[PDB]
Amino acid sequence: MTTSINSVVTVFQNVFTNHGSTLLNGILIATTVGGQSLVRKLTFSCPCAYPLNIYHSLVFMFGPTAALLLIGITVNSTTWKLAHGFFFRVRDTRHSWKTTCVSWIEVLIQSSVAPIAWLFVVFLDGGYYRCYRSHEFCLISDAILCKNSTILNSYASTSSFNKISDNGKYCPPCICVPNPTDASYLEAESQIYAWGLLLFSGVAAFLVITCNRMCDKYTLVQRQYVETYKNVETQKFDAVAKEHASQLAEHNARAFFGQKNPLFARLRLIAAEKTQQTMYTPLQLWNDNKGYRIP
Amino acid sequence: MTTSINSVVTVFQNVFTNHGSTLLNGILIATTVGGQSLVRKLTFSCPCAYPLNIYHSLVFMFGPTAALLLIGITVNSTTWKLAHGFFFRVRDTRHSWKTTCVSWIEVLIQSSVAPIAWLFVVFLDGGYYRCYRSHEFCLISDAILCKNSTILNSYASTSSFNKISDNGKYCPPCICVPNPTDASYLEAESQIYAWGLLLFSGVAAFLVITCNRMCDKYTLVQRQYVETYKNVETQKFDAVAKEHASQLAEHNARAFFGQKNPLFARLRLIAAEKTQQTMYTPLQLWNDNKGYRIP
Amino acid sequence: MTTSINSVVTVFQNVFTNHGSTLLNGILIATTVGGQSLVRKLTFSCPCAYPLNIYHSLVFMFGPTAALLLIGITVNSTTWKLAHGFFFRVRDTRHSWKTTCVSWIEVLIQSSVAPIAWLFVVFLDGGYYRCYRSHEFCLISDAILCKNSTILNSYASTSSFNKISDNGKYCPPCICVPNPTDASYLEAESQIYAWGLLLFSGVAAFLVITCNRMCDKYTLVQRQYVETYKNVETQKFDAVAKEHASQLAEHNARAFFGQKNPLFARLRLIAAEKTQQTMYTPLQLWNDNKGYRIP
Amino acid sequence: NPLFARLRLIAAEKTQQTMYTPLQLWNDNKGYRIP
Repeated sequence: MTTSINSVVTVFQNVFTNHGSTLLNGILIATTVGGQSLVRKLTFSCPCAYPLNIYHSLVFMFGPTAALLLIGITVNSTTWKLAHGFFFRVRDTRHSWKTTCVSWIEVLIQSSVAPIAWLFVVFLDGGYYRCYRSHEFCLISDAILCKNSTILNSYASTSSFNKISDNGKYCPPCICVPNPTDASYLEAESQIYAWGLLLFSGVAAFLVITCNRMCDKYTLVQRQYVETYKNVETQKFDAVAKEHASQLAEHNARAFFGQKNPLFARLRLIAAEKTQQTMYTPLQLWNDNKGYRIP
Repeated sequence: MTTSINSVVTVFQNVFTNHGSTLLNGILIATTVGGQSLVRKLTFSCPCAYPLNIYHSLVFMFGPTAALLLIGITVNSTTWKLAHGFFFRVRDTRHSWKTTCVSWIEVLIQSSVAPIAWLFVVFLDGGYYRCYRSHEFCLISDAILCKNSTILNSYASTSSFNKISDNGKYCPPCICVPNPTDASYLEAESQIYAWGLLLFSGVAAFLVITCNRMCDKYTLVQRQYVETYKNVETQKFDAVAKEHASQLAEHNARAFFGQKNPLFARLRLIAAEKTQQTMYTPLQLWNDNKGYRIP
Repeated sequence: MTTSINSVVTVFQNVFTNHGSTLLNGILIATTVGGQSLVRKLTFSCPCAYPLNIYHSLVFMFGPTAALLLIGITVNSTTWKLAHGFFFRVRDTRHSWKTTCVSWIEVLIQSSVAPIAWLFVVFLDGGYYRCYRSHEFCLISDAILCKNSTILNSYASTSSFNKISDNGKYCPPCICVPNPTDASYLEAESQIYAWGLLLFSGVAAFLVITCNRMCDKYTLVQRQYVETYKNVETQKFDAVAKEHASQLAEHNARAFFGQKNPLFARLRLIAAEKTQQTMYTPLQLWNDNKGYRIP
Repeated sequence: NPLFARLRLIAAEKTQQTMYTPLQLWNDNKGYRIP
């Protein structure tokens, strides 16, 4: 199933080079799927225990989701433009409660793209979901008794049998390997939960990013121009900041080997803005407010 | 069947580099078919259950169709030019009810190219359709009884046989693997449904895109010039918007390190227009209406 | 498990080329993981002794952590800017007690990135943690008696058996290889401790580097400009120092084959500074204080 | 450019400050604080 999902990686590399909502993290998601298909070639360590099988399945599922959710927050620039130095903002430059929640849900969804994709990848594998209800099916309270004292584990594996003892309640190696009828049943149960999660996330994400492209105040040419102007001023401003710091570092380095902007400007110079005026991306709005009235 | 359909992918790469209706998504469709032939090299997980086999077949068929239909909507530009910010259009700039349905059916067909192609690819495989009426043939109500309690599954697989028990009503492994006579019969049943769907879609699509190239008001040289002018102004306008935002970001970045267009224009600047006048693609029609009378 | 974690190395090479806190050591960490996956292909020497198994496991875990912690200190520049020549600083140029602890915790966390990653890599292997409680499970006080005199080791391996003698308290080869039920149990115990450590470190590191990006005085554009100015003056100052020493070495080399700056400046020229004034990175603050008043 | 800028942009000035020729003095007073 590795080369199949790698071909799917090439397909959605073509997708994340075509379009989407944004594309700041489309490089990393396809590399995660294309590398962790080959990880899933060597997985399901899948212990033979009552609590540790649920732990090794539940942690291994809902752990990298939280990890990639945290990475999708922290790498995403806009949340830092919301909350880089939230304590020491000069007052009334932090903007609102309603708009900051819209930006918060924006960065949450742009973050949560990648963990939903990873969850769909592993649920789409016949993997750690069989390692979950392979436990939860096996009637395992006698293996609680078997692991109260490991002498019972030894004499349940060796003296009494394992699959001949499939009558009552079971001790371990049903856990690490089930019946292949049960294994295939629960494997495709994982496949249908995988596609149900993917289709639910796709429909809900389509509906949300449509309802924030259909309730958008600006319209499609005006929105493409605001996005082009945003994407050019947050590069041209950085190029001018770099050459300004480079000249003032040139002169201050020459200043040493020849011996022998208030917070209001640096805070109106920061986005997560209102889009209610003809000017926007509040470098413009600061510039209209204070000096240098027009360019 | 993988390299065969990959050769078909190369053939229809030549086709989608020759002609068609449009070619904005012809790159991705051939990559989907050429990668998911190799996906179909490793498929039919195909569970041994009464409801889950129909679920794992029906979801796996009609799920990626809806997913690629949603992708074919959202990637396609024209529907956003219909409905990017449909709430906050300045009134009477949204145009009609009849013309917007023509554009809606246009983006629906240009979307639905790729799911019909994917449906034909998987039906053309002997795949998840055998995984559908392999269930629906097998007389499976005794497997409902077998999966009311999995002890009956165990003693139907082990104690009683599976293919020696082909007399009455069946319990699982008929489901996961049928008789090869039945399998080949139902496989080519899937092949003839595949080609029936493809030929029906091809005839209907030919008839529709002919009846919207034969009921077209403009004629073939005038239509090729309107398409060339559209395809050059929605690139030249973006180049001028980029260099305009670049100059006004240059000057506004220099404006900060030296301290120490109403909605009517941005809405008549948007397509999904009437083609009833000598001017068209309503940047021209706006320009004829308001200032800068001729170029 | 080698190529899997090498694919993870490629993924987090993409991560450490995207973003983070800093990236001065992101080259070396991925090379450590990608090379020591292939080291872990040939590991668990794992002796058959009572004290030496715990020693060979505990030293091999908590040794390279201390080694990479020491390397992460010494390679990191900022701690030397705190304490290169701490004895012979001219007095009141060493700054405070509170701020130097903030820089100390900064260099401790930037150091401790790599040992936590290495600890997670080896705990994520089924490795030297099975080589720890494979000892601690095996009831080994009879192997203390067996290694009080190695004649008992010889007659415990040869005359009496090893796995037939799994009744009471055990002598060696249980240690070097346990029961595979126990081995897989304790292996996935190591996996869940691995992910628990990784998730705890990730949540705590996110919370700390957020609480020192949310309690930051400057804000995100001002902080990016201070970081750009810092990253350009500690290169432009070095280029001017190099060409100044090159001219004064040119002239002093010509000065020999033609025969036949107090400590205050060199100490205010050093960082780990206060960020309380409009000027910062105290080359600027020195320059404002003493001569060459402005550039 | 209001009349205040076009009037502090005009000489016959005081020479009492470190800046002079009152384009400089206007520039120090109002925006564009230093060159």
